[PDB]
Amino acid sequence: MLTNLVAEPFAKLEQDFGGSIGVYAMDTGSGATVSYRAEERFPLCSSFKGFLAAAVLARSQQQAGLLDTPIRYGKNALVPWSPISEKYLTTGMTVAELSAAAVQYSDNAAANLLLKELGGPAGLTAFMRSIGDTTFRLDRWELELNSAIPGDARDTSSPRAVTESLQKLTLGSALAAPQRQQFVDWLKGNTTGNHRIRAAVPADWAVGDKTGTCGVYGTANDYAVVWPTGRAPIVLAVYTRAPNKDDKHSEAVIAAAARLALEGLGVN
Ligand SMILES: O=C(c1cccc(C(F)(F)F)c1)N1C[C@@H](c2nnn[nH]2)c2ccccc21
Repeated sequence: MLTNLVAEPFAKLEQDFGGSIGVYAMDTGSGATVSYRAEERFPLCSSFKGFLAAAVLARSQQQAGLLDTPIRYGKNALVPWSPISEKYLTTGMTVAELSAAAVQYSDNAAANLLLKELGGPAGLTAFMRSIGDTTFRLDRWELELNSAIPGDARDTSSPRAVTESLQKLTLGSALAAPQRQQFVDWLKGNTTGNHRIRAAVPADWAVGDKTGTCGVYGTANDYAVVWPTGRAPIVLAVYTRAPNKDDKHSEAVIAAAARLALEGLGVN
């Protein structure tokens, strides 16, 4: 009955935001879920970079030494918003450093370099299929994947699919034991999400998260694995979009939807 408990709060929040909010939250030590537009497609924006790092980790379980491989790249690999890879242009970075850069700073050149190693957007989509995710699709590279065009299913997933895949990758069996904790650690070190899901959780909770911000169509998001102290983890995804290209995204709307979700689950 949790979903019904939050139906009207969510609807009014999305009315004042002026767009659509999609939320899926899951209590793993209870089974409880909260859903609002959880099956609708939303643009992933940079939030695909979390799964990108997971796909790299998965591949590292077969290709020994993959994480320490040095990757050298030219100025032409640089793309707007590559704050980490800009600084190692003259030296190269390892696959693990690119992965951490993609997760924790949304580094765009790092994301494209890793996508190339994985076989492009189809390679990443393939990895997500391999863990049971039939919704996720990545179709383009940075920065074209951010167009967030209304009705366009390219480079989208659903809040529900994002949460289910995140749970499999951070808490379940989709990744081997060291890779899973490495993924968690990268998510925990994220620097871009202080005003989204992290803003809605108590200071003593551990949090790993990945953000996405398309820059257009009021489209922005965050997904997170959240550890209440001494309790079982909560996994959740908050995705927004709006009808007009010039509509602005709201970090506060995302934090508000996270808090609503956690209160709906009864654990806030
Ligand atoms: O251009 C930006 C950026 C940089 C600084 C400040 C801001 C502000 F506007 F917030 F102040 C935005 N970024 C930030 C980064 C991101 N990752 N997840 N959300 N945004 C990202 C990913 C892909 C393309 C561009 C970008």
